[PDB]
Amino acid sequence: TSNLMEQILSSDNLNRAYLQVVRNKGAEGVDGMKYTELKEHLAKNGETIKGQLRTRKYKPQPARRVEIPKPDGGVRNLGVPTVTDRFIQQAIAQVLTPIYEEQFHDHSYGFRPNRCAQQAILTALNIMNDGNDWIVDIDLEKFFDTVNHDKLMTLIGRTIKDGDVISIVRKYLVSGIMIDDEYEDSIVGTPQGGNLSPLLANIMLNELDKEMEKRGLNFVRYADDCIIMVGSEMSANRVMRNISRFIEEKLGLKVNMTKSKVDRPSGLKYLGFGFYFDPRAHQFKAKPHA
Amino acid sequence: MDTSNLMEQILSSDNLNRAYLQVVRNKGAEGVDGMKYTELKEHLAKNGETIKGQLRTRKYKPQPARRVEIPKPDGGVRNLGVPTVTDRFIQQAIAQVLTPIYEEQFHDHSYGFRPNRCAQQAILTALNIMNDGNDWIVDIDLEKFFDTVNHDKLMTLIGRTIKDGDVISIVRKYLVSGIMIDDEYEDSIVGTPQGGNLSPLLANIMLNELDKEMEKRGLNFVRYADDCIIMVGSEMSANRVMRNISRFIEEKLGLKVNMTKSKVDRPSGLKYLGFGFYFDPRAHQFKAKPHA
Ligand SMILES: [K+]
Ligand SMILES: [K+]
Repeated sequence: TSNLMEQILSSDNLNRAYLQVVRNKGAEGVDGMKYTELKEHLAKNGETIKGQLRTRKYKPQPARRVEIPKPDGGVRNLGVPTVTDRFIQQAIAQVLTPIYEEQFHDHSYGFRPNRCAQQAILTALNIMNDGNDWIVDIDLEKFFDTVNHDKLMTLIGRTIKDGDVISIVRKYLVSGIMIDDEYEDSIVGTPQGGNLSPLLANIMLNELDKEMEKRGLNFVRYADDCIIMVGSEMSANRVMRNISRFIEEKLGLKVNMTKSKVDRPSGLKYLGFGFYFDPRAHQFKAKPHA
Repeated sequence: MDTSNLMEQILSSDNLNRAYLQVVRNKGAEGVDGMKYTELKEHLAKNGETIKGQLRTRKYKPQPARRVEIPKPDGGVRNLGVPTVTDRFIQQAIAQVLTPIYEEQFHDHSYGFRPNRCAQQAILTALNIMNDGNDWIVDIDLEKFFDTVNHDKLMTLIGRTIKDGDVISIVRKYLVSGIMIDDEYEDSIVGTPQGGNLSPLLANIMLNELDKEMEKRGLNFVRYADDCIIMVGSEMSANRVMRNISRFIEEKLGLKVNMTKSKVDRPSGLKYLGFGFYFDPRAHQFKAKPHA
């Protein structure tokens, strides 16, 4: 992974990145450029953009902060990169994703190819129905509002040795990329925050998956939303204290001690799903909660 | 592969053990014999050797499926056929050797009751096809697969791949026992189906013929069990696809199309796998969410 930049900037990879970003649709960035204007924009400035990326002279535009009304009356915050930056981010992620997919845990389902929130629900249900119905529900503060940039780029540097890639990735951190949490409202759609930041979140949170796997804990995780499932409150209280302490001391993330809870499946809301026990089928099941 | 001696793999100690563990893990309602899933191990300890002897000699008689009416989240009832836990155990043992065979034949846009696949994946694939411009929905509605499928036609199709006569025999008998598709997924419910783990595979085998025909015609589609939607770019193209595919489904597959509920529609009027659809003008894309 010494010279990944030319792979990212290859004719095939950029052509695939353009087509994918056009298919993604999504709202506009601060420049107001819609997805239909990207082809003409790249036909005129594409080579200039490639040259700036090669020399670390490309200036990413700041993400546009938008407020999207939620179906429960509330509002959610979203940062929308320009369609040019979403194009570049997709080009970077097309190269970084195959590298990091072999590292990732099978119970991580957020923003990964061929994975979705419904799989996380069914996997959690199978674990609950095995007798692990004491839920350690650790609530984390927003990942990109709390993650340390230098700590995140250092961890990425353990796998990615191309300095030019490290540079452009860091510049996108400061641009304000974040995690589109539309999935929490049970809405199925294409995320609008670009295709780089969720991978960056999975890289850091993969450290939590590895720690939980070493401790033999059963879990599922979707982006920064994880639940751990154990067989008793005794083990649930111990896991709650050990994992939260690991998240803050080793990962540098922030645990919301007010929203975090030890619970049973009946009172659990996860990824927009509610859980209930079916006495006819003799099993816990899930469905979208109101 | 060589499918002439599959019954030996079905009745092997490891396959039956994995089948027993999976069925106990699935739990589910009881069959006509009233035997609970916690009573299977004792039952197999006593009669397991006899059962496999009967299965080896085509002398095992499956019990009929227990017909149950399940109330739905809001409104009417739901018909469900529950095999006995013993028959669920044998069906799982059969499916464990047949599923890897047919997984090599199945279309990538078939998502019902398949390993590492779920309804949300069908929704997202459909959304991507709609957002590419194919937002005219051919919403063909099929009568219940196992209420209309011809048993001879289905077994003849299975025999094209499976050459083991003992497997063909026990699978046909399970068709007669009344296995069917647990359509709990239509209510957006995520959970373990109760209709056994053999009938969904058998329905996918027959409907795989529909997938190959649609792929041959260059049609964009997603399918979940017997619930399929086809997406085209115009209404005139939607009417011709509706007439051609419905005729193919009935004349070439022997299944029955409900002409009343089938319709050519737009995404906003589509209810599919418990999801409704709508266009987001700020994101410039169709999206989906659980309908009321
Ligand atoms: K959580
Ligand atoms: K349909």
